[PDB]
Amino acid sequence: PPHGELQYLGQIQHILRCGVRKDDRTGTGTLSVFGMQARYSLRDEFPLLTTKRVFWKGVLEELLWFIKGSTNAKELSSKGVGDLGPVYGFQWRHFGAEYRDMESDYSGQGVDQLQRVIDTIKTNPDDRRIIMCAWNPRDLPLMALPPCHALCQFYVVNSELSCQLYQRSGDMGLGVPFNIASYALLTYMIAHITGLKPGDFIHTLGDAHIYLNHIEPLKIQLQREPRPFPKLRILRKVEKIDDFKAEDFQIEGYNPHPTIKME
Amino acid sequence: PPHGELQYLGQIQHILRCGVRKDDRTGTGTLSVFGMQARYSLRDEFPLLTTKRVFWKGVLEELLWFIKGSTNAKELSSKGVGDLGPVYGFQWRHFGAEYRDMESDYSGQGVDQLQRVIDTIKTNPDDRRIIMCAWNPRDLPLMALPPCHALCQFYVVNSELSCQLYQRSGDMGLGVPFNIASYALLTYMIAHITGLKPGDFIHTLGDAHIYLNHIEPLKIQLQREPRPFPKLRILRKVEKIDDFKAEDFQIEGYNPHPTIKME
Repeated sequence: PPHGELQYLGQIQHILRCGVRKDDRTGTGTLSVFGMQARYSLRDEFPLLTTKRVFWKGVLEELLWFIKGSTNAKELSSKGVGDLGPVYGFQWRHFGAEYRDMESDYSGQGVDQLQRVIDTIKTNPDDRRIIMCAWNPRDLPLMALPPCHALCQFYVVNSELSCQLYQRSGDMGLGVPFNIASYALLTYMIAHITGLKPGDFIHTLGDAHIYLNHIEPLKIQLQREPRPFPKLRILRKVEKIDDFKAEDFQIEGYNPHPTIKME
Repeated sequence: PPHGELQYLGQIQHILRCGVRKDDRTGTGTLSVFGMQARYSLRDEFPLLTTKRVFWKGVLEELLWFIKGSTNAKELSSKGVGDLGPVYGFQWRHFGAEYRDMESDYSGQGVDQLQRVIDTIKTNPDDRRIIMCAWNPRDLPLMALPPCHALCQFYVVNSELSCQLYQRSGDMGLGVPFNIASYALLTYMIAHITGLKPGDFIHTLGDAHIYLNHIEPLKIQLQREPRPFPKLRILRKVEKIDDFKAEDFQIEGYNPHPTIKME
């Protein structure tokens, strides 16, 4: 079967050829297509794109930072990759709780969406509601009951854990490759602690767009041939999602094309 | 280009051939595939499936019922197609409001997601947050901040309004054809009141499944060749979403194959 990365490259090509001009929130232009989806297998391989070197270090370190529930930018930068407000970390572990400061103790406050997902998987794997949501902090004060930016739906069958990420919008050049790796990793972690094997990672987008200044660099990435995806190994038996450490993970066989800078 | 309905038929075929056995909430079995998407054009045509006669009357009447905000089953059945609790209608127009009884006056109570969508479209068409959500009433008392069942994201570009429906799960045999028509109609209505032309309707699914007792009837539907989609006409200029009446709509050129009963 065809290499998974061909879906991404195909989507980039489609946007360049059929995308419509549309400005973002800051009046910056993009080429846009509404409604996209791709499926990346997680069975014996990890979807870390190869037509450009993906910043794996930033992916892994940022995810661990989210899982910590931290809202302190210093804790992330300290890792080489500062109150940020109610960001993903806080929303994932203390959903619904009122935000104070990055030092406040939110134990038992709000809903722990993440642990709930893990709890639901081990208490009722057939459940159709294993869903986790995240908002753009910016939208919270904007209106009553603002819509989420993204949602993760997990699915279990035949001892395999799959995940579908639906994002309101997707920055195809910069954000997508990074997020494919990010959520594929989250699925690997959750599958590990729940004794399941990773299945598929489905990435679905609303406004899939390419920023004008990324067009030239993307046209070049498209000339590159994907190399077999690497493998992600967890060289340690972990029991709680909170116990994972960067050292517990090891990417193997990652042979990417040169780094590509996107403005 | 290929008839749009071929996506649905193709998805049915894929589930029958690759779907995995999985039980629903009641222990009833299904053939399931996680992660699906299809795109139906709404430009000069309406996606009312033809490989089986779809219950258009029920679609149109149910949608008008939702838009009314009604929670009285009698109001719908009276149309030939009774407190139901906080169902879609109530959630769409009084989102967040505490439910009492189908007679209570909820004016100004809760968030009117529907009108907000319409308001956002006419005040900022580029917005990436034109989202509306709905929950299964059943999940509300179940836990704090339960996940939604479905969400509608609208998108505007070049004077065309598109909509993407993401559903936690999809009953491929019974619910999907009906819902494709339902949300395609909603997009037509919203586009009409906002002076935009209908663009695309994107249907995305989490657990896309076929109930065991529908397999045989679906295998037969698959032997049928789709006929050109009909057209939906709005023979009246309407200004508010609440003013639409069943008579305002007229399906033309609908030449479907015989009705197919699904248990």
